[PDB]
Amino acid sequence: ISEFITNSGDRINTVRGPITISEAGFTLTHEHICGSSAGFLRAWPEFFGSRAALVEKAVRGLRRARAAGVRTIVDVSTFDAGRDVSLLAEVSRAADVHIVAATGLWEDPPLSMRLRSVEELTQFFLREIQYGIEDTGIRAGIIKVATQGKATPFQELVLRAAARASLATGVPVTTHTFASQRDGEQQAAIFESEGLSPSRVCIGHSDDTDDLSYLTALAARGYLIGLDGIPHSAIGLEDNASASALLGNRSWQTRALLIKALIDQGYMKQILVSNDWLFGFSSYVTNIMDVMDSVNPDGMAFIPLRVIPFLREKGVPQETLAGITVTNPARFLSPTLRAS
Amino acid sequence: DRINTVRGPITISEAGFTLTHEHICGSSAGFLRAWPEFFGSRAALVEKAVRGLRRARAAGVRTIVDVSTFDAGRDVSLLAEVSRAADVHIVAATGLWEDPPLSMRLRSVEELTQFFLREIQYGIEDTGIRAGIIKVATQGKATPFQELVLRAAARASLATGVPVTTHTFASQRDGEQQAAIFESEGLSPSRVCIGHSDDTDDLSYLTALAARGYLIGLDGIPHSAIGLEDNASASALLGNRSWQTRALLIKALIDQGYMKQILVSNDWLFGFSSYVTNIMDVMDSVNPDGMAFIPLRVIPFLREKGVPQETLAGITVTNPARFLSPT
Ligand SMILES: C[C@H]1O[C@H](C)CC(O)(O)O1
Ligand SMILES: C[C@H]1O[C@H](C)CC(O)(O)O1
Ligand SMILES: [Zn+2]
Ligand SMILES: [Zn+2]
Ligand SMILES: [Zn+2]
Ligand SMILES: [Zn+2]
Repeated sequence: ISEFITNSGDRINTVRGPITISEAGFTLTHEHICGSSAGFLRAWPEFFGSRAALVEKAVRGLRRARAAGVRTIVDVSTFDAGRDVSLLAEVSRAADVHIVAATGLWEDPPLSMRLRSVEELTQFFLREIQYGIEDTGIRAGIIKVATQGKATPFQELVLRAAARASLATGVPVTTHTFASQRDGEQQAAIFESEGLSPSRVCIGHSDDTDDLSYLTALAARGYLIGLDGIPHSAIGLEDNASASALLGNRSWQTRALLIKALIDQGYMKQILVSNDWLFGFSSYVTNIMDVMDSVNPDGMAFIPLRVIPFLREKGVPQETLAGITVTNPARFLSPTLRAS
Repeated sequence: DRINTVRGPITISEAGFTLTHEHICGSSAGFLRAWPEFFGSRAALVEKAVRGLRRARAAGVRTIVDVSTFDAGRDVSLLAEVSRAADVHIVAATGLWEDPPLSMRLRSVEELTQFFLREIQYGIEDTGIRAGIIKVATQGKATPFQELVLRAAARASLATGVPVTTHTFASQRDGEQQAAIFESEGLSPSRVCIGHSDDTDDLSYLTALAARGYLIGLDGIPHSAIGLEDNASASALLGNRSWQTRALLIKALIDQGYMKQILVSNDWLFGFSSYVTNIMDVMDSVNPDGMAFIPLRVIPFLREKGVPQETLAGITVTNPARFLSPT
């Protein structure tokens, strides 16, 4: 009964305020409006044409995803990935797509973050969840962390601060990995040493690897498996070294068949799916957004328009795919009880 | 005849006593807006900076050059607020310092030139405030990216006439490589201040650069961890050379004939998030005068050493005006 009720119930924080779990609907759990650096969009909007051009591009892309069935995206851009929650709020209002914002730290923390203690980082993550991001009053609904191989000492502090902020607030944790180095195993160990439940943790970029034994072992432990870069592929771009390095030479079909593989092995309840798409991208080579748009014009609509029909004709039931894209994110994003 | 400040253009005569290398807040891009509680609050940081700049004003300072770049967390709206409430002119900087994020590190020399030009010719962010100086940095031999920054800085200077000021590891003679790259872009040494030059005792390094026409930034005079020997992080940052040793380098360059090429400053801050947490309190504990240290302590020290008042006025008024005036 309660799956049909939207006018009441517990709530998820978005850039427009709280929404009921029922209102979240079809949710992409790992996306970006703009992948940049702190302060960069405000200091150099002409890099993106203009701020107005970036807004219009993102609103059009979100409307395309909405027409394909998407109702919510989780923008997992952190402070150091150039998250501008005022941009997120504007595009969310114009496109009528819910956007959950993130705290945490990604791969490019400045000195003012890298010098901080685990206790200090915990306070910063709590600030963005409990008080608001900058002076906007927009509260983060997820904590994003990253490793690229064995964690640096600072990344260990970030992982522990994320776990502590998660336990204190009930909001979940989502991660960036070098999946080929099995990063999720060390991340899980650090999280478990802090007492975090695996059901509150998504191990991301997990479709970057073909090692099913690594994925199934984490899923068996209760971790959520983020198969979040399905359209990332440089097939056809083999002469472009920067695009090939970023997007890989594995096909979207290969990535999508990892979804089916985990389903077939009984782990559908542990899967989250996304595009890891962007509408602007300044933290890499200059032409990269144009290159990416050239091989995936559907943008964030790729999951509903391409991956769902592909898996359905492979025999995955529609209700299973709805469970992965609607119910699984709702359980993940719903805040659990705070500790104590 | 005009210099851009955070309150708009001023004439050269209005700059007066100028501190050429200072910071309202040494931070990181976006950090002051995302975590103002690190500084107590934004309001507390404003009040502290206004109290400190008012003290420097009472000691005779009329202008400071805030050489915080984008990646040092420059917030020009903060600079404007503090400048207005302390009635001290503040010149803002473009360029890049020692902590550029990916969105900067991945850019070409052409792209960096466009960004520096934007901040000088159009404005910083959406504020309309235009930079009056370009700040660059090396820490020993330049990285490939720092070479691009130095070249883009030279190109932006040649297009606008605003000068270039540098951060160096003086002990590794970085001013020589900076000079070489600047001259390979056709930049005139008289448009360049080689900063942190008081961090070294090698007078022959400094006089050779000045004999080539460079301005010499003796800009960290109160930086000293004397008395803080049990503090490893403060000692590493501030050094164990005394302020008197640094100040006597001013006299030495005057005595060697370079008074017209010396720029003096404190390299002080009112907030500081890019190092260890307690560093601002530690620094305030040994230099409560803050930015007033140059006028209150260094000027009388040099006067009693025999430096004429006209020479000290030339260093603190004439040289910054000549340096900051766009060519
Ligand atoms: C900023 C964004 O760009 C990449 C495509 C992937 C990421 O998720 O690591 O972050
Ligand atoms: C004092 C110390 O922090 C400042 C932000 C910059 C510096 O490089 O001048 O050194
Ligand atoms: Zn990532
Ligand atoms: Zn991502
Ligand atoms: Zn410096
Ligand atoms: Zn400085």
